[PDB]
Amino acid sequence: FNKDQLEEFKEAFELFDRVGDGKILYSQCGDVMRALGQNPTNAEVLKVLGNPKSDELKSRRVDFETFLPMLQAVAKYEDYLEGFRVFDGNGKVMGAELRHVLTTLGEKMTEEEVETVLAGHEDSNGCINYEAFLKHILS
Amino acid sequence: ELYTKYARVWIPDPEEVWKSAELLKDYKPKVLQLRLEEGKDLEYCLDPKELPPLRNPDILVGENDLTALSYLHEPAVLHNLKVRFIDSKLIYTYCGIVLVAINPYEQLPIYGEDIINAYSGQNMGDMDPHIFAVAEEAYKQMARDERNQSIIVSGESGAGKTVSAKYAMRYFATVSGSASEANVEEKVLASNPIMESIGNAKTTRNDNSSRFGKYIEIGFDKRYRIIGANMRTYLLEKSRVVFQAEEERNYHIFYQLCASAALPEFKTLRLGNANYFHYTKQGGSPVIDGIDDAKEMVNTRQACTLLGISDSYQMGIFRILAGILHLGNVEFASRDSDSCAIPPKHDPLTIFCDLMGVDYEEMAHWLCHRKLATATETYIKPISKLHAINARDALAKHIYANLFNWIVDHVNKALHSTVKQHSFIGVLDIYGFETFEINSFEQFCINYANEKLQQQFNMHVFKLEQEEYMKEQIPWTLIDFYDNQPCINLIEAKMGVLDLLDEECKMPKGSDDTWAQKLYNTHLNKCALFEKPRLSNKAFIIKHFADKVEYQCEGFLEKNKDTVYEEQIKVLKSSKKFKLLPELFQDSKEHKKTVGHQFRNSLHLLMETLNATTPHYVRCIKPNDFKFPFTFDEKRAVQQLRACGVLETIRISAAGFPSRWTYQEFFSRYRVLMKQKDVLSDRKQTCKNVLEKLILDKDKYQFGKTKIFFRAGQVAYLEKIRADKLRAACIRIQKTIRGWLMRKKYMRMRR
Amino acid sequence: TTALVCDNGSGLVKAGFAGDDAPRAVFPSIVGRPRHQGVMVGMGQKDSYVGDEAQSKRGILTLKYPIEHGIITNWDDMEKIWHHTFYNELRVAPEEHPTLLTEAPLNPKANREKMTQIMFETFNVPAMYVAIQAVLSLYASGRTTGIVLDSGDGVTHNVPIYEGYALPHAIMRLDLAGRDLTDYLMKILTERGYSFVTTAEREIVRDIKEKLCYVALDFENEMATAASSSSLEKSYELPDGQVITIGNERFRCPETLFQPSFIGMESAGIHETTYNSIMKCDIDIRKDLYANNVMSGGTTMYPGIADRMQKEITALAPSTMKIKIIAPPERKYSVWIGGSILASLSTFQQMWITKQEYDEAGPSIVHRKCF
Ligand SMILES: C/C1=C\[C@H](C)C[C@H](C)OC(=O)C[C@H](c2ccc(O)cc2)NC(=O)[C@@H](Cc2c(Br)[nH]c3ccccc23)N(C)C(=O)[C@H](C)NC(=O)[C@@H](C)C1
Ligand SMILES: Nc1ncnc2c1ncn2[C@@H]1O[C@H](COP(=O)(O)OP(=O)(O)O)[C@@H](O)[C@H]1O
Ligand SMILES: [Mg+2]
Repeated sequence: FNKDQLEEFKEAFELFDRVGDGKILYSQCGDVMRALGQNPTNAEVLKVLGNPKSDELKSRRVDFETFLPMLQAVAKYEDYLEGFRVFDGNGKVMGAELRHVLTTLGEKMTEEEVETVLAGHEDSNGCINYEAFLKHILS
Repeated sequence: ELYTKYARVWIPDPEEVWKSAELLKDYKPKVLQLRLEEGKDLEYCLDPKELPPLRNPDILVGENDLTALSYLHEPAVLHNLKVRFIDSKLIYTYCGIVLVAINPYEQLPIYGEDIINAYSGQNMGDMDPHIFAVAEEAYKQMARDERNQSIIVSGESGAGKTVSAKYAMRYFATVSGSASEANVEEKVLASNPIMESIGNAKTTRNDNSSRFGKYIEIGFDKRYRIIGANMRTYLLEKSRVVFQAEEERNYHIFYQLCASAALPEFKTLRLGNANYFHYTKQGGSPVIDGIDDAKEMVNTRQACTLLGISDSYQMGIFRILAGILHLGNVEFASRDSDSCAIPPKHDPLTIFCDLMGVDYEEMAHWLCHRKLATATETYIKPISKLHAINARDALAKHIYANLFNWIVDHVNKALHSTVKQHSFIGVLDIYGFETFEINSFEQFCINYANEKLQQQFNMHVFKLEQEEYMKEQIPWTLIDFYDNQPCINLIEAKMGVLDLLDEECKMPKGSDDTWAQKLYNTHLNKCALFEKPRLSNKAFIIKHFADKVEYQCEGFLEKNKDTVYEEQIKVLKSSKKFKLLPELFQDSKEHKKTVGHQFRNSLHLLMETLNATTPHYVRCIKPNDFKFPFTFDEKRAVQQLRACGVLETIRISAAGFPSRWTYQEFFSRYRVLMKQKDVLSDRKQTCKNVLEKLILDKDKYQFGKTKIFFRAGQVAYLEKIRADKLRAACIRIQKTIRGWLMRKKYMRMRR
Repeated sequence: TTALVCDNGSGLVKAGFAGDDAPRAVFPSIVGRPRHQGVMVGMGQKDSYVGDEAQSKRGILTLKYPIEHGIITNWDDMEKIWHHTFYNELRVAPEEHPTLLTEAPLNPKANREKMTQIMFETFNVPAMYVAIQAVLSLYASGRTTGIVLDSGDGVTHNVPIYEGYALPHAIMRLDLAGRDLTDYLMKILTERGYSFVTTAEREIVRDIKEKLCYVALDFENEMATAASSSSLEKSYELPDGQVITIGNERFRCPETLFQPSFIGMESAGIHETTYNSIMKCDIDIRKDLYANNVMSGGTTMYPGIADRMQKEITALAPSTMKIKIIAPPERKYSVWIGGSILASLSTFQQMWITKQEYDEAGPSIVHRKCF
C-alpha cells in the first residue's frame, strides 16, 4: 500500500472507530476490510486476526497500524458464474432456495441481511437473474 | 481418505449399541477428535486395526430400501429402522428382496380395504413397502406363471407372525373376488388357538414359543379364486414331551388340562396339580406369569367345537394326554443288575390302564421285557431299568406325535374343500435362529433347520441377481455365490455330529463324555468350522452363518434316543375301551429311527415342499422386550437382526453391487458436479466420462445398459464431493453478500 | 447300502442284513450227496444238496460238514454253501453289498486268506471284513469289559476284553464242542443198547441232545439218584415212532464239558480254562473279569450250565470277590447280533477292506487290517 492508499484506509478505519481511541475491535476488522474492498470469510478473518477468542474479538482494540498487516495478508469470474449456475438452466434461482442455502449452510447470515440484499432483485415467480445480481453485487 | 473433518462416524456405547459423532480434526495415518451430544469433546482410540464405521449422508437415511444405503453395517441398519419406526411410524421395510416388518403394539389403521384396493394394481416397486406388496407379488406370480408361490415368515414367536399372515389372507380373500365362496380366514383364525395350545411352550427367553413349523396352503381354482385351504406341519419338537431344561415348560395343553382338573368332566382323569406329574414338574416353574390356564382352556375347546371336532373327541384327546401324564409317574424297581420290575399294585399304571383300556398285567410284563423274534422262534428278553425308562419315554413321545398328527388331520378335514385345486399359495411360520447361554439338542436342531432354509434363501437371491445382471448385460462373473455347504456337510453328512450321535446311541456304554471325545478326534483339527471351548471338554463350538454357538453335550445324548418296542404299542392298538387310541396308530424301522434322524427326514420333506416353489420372504423383529405400545430399543433389535439373517443378507450384498441408480436421477442430482462444458446429448454416454473422472478406479462400478451399479460406499463419496462443491459456492456467495451488506451498513452509518 | 452280515461255524450258518435285529436265514452247514443208485428215470437227480434240503432228503443222502473246528477243510463245498446263501436264501446280488465274516481266534491264517480270496474273486464283493466271534458277543451283551466264553460246534474259546482292549497273551482255545458232545452221546447210548452209525443218525442224536440234556447242579448226587429212581429217566421218539428210554446219560453227556477226561482229553473244563485265562492277566483287571462273564453259542444253552459255573468258580476263586455269570437267552444268535451292530456303526465304514487295497496287495492285506 502506498501513502495515498494508507491515508484512505486510515480515514475509513477511523470512521469505524466508535470509541475515539483510534482503534477498532477485532470483530470490526472484517467490516473495515470489506468497506476497503476485501472479501474475507469469517474463517479467513479469524486466521488473519490470529484466531482471537470471543472476549478479545468483542472488546480488545487495535489501532490502524496493527490492523494493517492483517489487511495486507487478506489482500495477498467464470467460477463465480458457475457457482451461481449451481442453483439454476433458464438463468433463474428460486428465492426460497437461495434464502435457504444462504441462511443454513456455510457461514450463515441473518434472514434480514438476505432480505435486504435480495430486495428488488427477484421477479414475480420469485426468480433472480443471477448474472445481473452478480454483476450488481460486484460493481 | 473418506475420513476428513466435518465427517460423521458411529461410536460404540453400552446404552445403545452405537452413537453418532462428528470429526473435529482431519484424520492421518493415533487418536481421533470427536463431537458428541454429551461430554461433547473426547479422545477416541484406535485398535492396535480398524476405523469407526463412517456414517451415511442424510439424503439416503430414511429411504424404503435398506440396501439403497451407501455404507452397509449394523449401525446404519439399526438407525434406518429406528428413524422410521419412532419418527415416521412406518413399519414395513425392504432389504434386498426380503421384507423387514417391525412389530407395533398399537394396531395401525393401514390394513383397511381402501389401501388393499389401491395396492391391487401396483407392482413391487410402484409403492412403499407393505405386507400387501408381498401378498400381491405372490398372487401376480401365480397368475402370471403356473408355479405355486410360498410366503415365509421368520422370527421369535412373539414377533407378530400370525398377524402378518392374517392380513396376507385378507389380501387374498379381498382381491380374489372369492369372499362368498369360502371363509378360510374365519376357519384359519379359529383353528389357531388349538395348534398354539398343543404346539407351543414357554421357552426361557419368551412365553409361547412355537416349537414346530406350521405350513398352510391356500388353494385356487384355475380362475384364480379361492377354493379352500390345507395345513401341513413339520419339525415338531418331539424331544420336549418328556424333558425340560430349568425354567422351561412342557407344551401348554398339559398345563391347561391339569388346571382344568377342578371341572367335573375330567374327574375320572384323576389329574393332580400340574407339578405332581414327572413330565410337567421338571422345569420347576409350573405357572407362566400373566395367564389363566383354565381360562385358556375354554377358548381352546370353543375353537375345537367351532372347528368341527366331536364334543366326545375332545374328551378323548384329554383322556389320552391324561394317559401320558399318568404314564410318566410309573417307577421301576430293579430285580438285579440287569433286570427290573414294576412293583405290586403300582398306582399310576393302574390308572393308565383304566384310562386306556389295556390290561394291567400285559402292560406290566411288556414294559419290563423286550421281545425278539428269530424266523423260527422267539425270546422274551428282560431289559435294564435304564433301558426301560427310555422305552417308556419313547412310547410317550410316539403317542404325542401321533395325537398331534391326528389333530392336524382333523383340522385339515375342516379346512379342506372338495373342489379340485388348480394351484396354491402357501404361507409358512417358523422359528428363527436360536442361541441361549446354554445350548442343547433342541437348539442344535433349530439352528440346523434355520441354516438349511438359509441355504435356499441364498441360492434364490443369487438366482434373482444373476438374472438382474443378465438382463442389463453386465458380466455376471463379477459376483460370486456364498455357500454354507461346508457347515451343512458338518451337521448333516456321514461322520457328522448328528451321525456320530446316532452311532453313540447304539454303541455299548455310550455316553456324552465319549461322544464329545469321539468328535474331537475327527473334526477338531480337521474341519475349519468346528472348534473346542478352551476350558471345557463337555462342549463344542460351531460357526453358523450367524455366529459362533456353543453346545453343551451334557444332556445331548439322552434326547437323541428313540426306540419303541413293538409289543408295547401292539398292546395299546388292541385296546377295547374307546375309539381314538386305535385310530392314532393306524397305518418297521420307524420305531428304530432316532429323533435326530426323524428330524433330518422331516426337514428334508419341508425342503422338498419349498424347493417345489419360488418363495417370498418376510422377517419379523420384536423391537423391544417389554411390549411398550411404541418404543425402539437398539440392544434388542440388534439381536433380532442377527437372529433373522438380515445382517447376513447385508454382509453378503455389501460385497456385491448393492447401490443401483437410474441415469436420469443420476443427472438429477449430479449435474451440479457435471461441468455444463461437458453436459451432453446422450445420458447413457454422458455419465461414462463424468463417473470415470470423479472415480479414478474403474473396478468400483459398472455401466449397466439401463442402470448404473456402484460398489458400496462410493455413492456417499459422490454425495460428499457434491456437498463440498455446494459448500464452496455457498462460501463464495456469502462472502460477496457479507461484504456488500457491511459496506451498506457503512453507508447508513456515515450518511 | 446295507452291508450283509454272515456268520458260519461248523453248525448253523446265520445270515442277514446289518441293522436287522435277527438273522433272516438259518440253516445247517451241511452239503449232501446221494449214496444210493438212482433207479427211477426222470427222477431229477441233483449234483448236491445244501442245508434244509440235506436235512429233508437226508435218509437218501450222506451228510458232510465242510468245517471241522472253524477250519474250512474243503473249499468247494464252502463256496457252494455261500452261493446258496446269497443267491437262494438272501436273494441279493453280492456285488452290491459289503460283507462281514466271522471266525474263531488262533485259526490257521490261510483260512482268512482263502476266505477273502473267494469273496473278491468269486463273488466280487465290494468290500469285506473279518471279526473274531468272541469280540462280537460283547456288542450283543452291551459291554466293553468281560471275558467272552463262546462255544458252538467246533471251537471253544475264551477271549478276555477290558475297556475295548483284547489281551492276546490270555486267549484260550479248546476242541470240546457240540460235535464231540454228540459223538460222546452216541458212544454212551450204546450202554442203554441203542446204536447210531450214520451221519443221518447223528442228526437224530443231535436232536436228542438238544431236547433232553441238562447240566447237573451236583454230578455225584444225581449219579446216585439215577441209580435210585426211574423218576429222572426220560423217553423220546425216533422219526418212525419207536421209543427209547434214556437215563443218567442225558445229564452225563454235558458233564464232559466240565471234565474232558471222560472223552479222554487231558485238559480242564471250561470253568478252569476260564479261571486260568483270568489268572493270565493283570490283578488290576481281574475283578472286572469276575464281574462280567458272557456266554455265547449254542452249547451254552444246556439248562443249568450257568448255575453250575456260578457255583464252580465261586468255589474256585478267591472267596470274597463276587462272581457273576451273564447268559442272555438270545446267545445262540448273539455273535450275529453283534455283527449286525458292528456293521452299522458309521465309524466302521472307514474300515472295510476295499477292492482297491486288495488288488494292490493281494489277500495278505487282510492280516494288516483285520487283526
Ligand atoms: C501230524 C500233525 C499235524 C498235521 C496232520 C500236519 C498237516 C500237514 O498240517 C496241515 O497243514 C493240515 C491242517 C490244515 C488245514 C487247513 C489249513 O488251511 C492249513 C492246514 N491242520 C490240521 O489238520 C490240524 C487242524 C487243527 C486243529 Br484240530 N486245531 C487247530 C488249532 C490251530 C490250527 C490248526 C488246528 N490238526 C488236526 C492238527 O494239526 C493235529 C492235531 N496235529 C497233530 O496231531 C500233530 C502231531 C502234528
Ligand atoms: N437249545 C439247545 N440246547 C442244547 N444244545 C443246542 C441247542 N441249540 C443248538 N445246540 C447245539 O449247539 C451247537 C450249535 O451251536 P452254534 O453256536 O449255533 O453253532 P455255530 O457256532 O456254527 O453258530 C450244535 O451242536 C447244536 O446241537
Ligand atoms: Mg459260534
